[PDB]
Amino acid sequence: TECDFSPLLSGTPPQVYNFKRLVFTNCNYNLTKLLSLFSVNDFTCSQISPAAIASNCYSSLILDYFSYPLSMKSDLSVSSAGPISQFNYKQSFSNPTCLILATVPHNLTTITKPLKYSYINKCSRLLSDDRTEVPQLVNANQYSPCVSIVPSTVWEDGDYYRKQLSPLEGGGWLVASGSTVAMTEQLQMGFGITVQYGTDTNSVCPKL
Amino acid sequence: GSPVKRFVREVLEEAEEAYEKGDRRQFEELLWLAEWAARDANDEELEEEIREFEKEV
Ligand SMILES: *[C@@H]1O[C@H](CO)[C@@H](O[C@@H]2O[C@H](CO)[C@@H](O)[C@H](O)[C@H]2NC(C)=O)[C@H](O)[C@H]1NC(C)=O
Ligand SMILES: *[C@@H]1O[C@H](CO)[C@@H](O)[C@H](O)[C@H]1NC(C)=O
Repeated sequence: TECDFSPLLSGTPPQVYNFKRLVFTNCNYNLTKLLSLFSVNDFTCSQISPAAIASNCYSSLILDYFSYPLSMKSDLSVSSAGPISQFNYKQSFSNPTCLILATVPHNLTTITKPLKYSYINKCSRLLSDDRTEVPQLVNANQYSPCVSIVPSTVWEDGDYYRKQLSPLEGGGWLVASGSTVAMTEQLQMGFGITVQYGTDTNSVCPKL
Repeated sequence: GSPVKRFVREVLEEAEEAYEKGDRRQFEELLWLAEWAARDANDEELEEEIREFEKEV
C-alpha cells in the first residue's frame, strides 16, 4: 500500500491560513516521485535532515500544502516570529519537521493558480470593558480563529474583517486584517512535513 | 478611498441603524470597533470623521 499524495496534485491550492492536511499511516512513501513533479526551490528541516526525512520509518507522516510566494521564504521557517507563524501556520516544535518551497511547472496543469497570494497579518480579540486588543496566536496544527472571517482570497491588501462575539463568548469583537502578494508567472507552493517516531509500529516506511 | 476607510464607513452605517433603533449598546460597540480600526491604521483624518459622526448622530 503506497501513500497517496495525489490530492495535492488536483485543484487550486489554498492560501497558507487555509492549509490542506494529508495524514499518512500504514503505507509506503516515495518522496522522490512527488518532488520530481515540481521545481524545488528550498528544502529545509528541523530536528532531521532532508536526506533522513526520505529514508526513515515513522508512526505517522503529515503533509500540509498551500499556495505560498517564494519571496516570503524568510517568514516560513521554524525560526520566524513573523505574521505567518503568529497567525497563519505553525508547525509542531516537539516533532521533526520540514518545509519545502516549490514551483509548479507549466506542464503540471492540474494544479491551478489562485488570483493572488494572501495571508493574515493580524488576528485579535477586542475586549470592550478594558478597550484592549489581544492577538490570537495560532496553535501548532490548528487554524487561526480568524479563518472564518478572512476570505479564501483577500480582495485588497490591508482589508479588515470582523465578527461580533456573544456575551457567552466574552463579548467584544474578533478582528483581522489581510495582506496580498501578486501572483507569479508559475504558481509557488509551500509543503510542511511533520513526522513522528512511535513507541508503536513504525508503519510509514520508504518504498524500496 | 482605502481599506480602513471603507471598513469604518460600513461600521458607522451599522452604528447609525443601531442608534436610530434605540440599541445604544450596539451603537457603542460599533463606535469602539470603528475607533479601534482607524487608530490601528494610523488614519488621523478618519478618526476625525468618526468624531464628526458621533457629534452629528
Ligand atoms: C515537465 O514536467 C517535468 C517532470 O515530468 C519537469 O521536470 C522537472 O523540472 C524541475 C524544474 O526544471 C526539476 O527540478 C525537476 O527535477 C524535473 N523533474 C525531472 C523528473 O526531471 C519539467 O520542468 C516540465 N516542463 C515544463 C515545460 O513545464
Ligand atoms: C521513486 O520515484 C522515482 C521518481 O519517479 C523513481 O525513479 C523510483 O524508481 C521510485 N522508487 C521506487 C518505486 O522504489
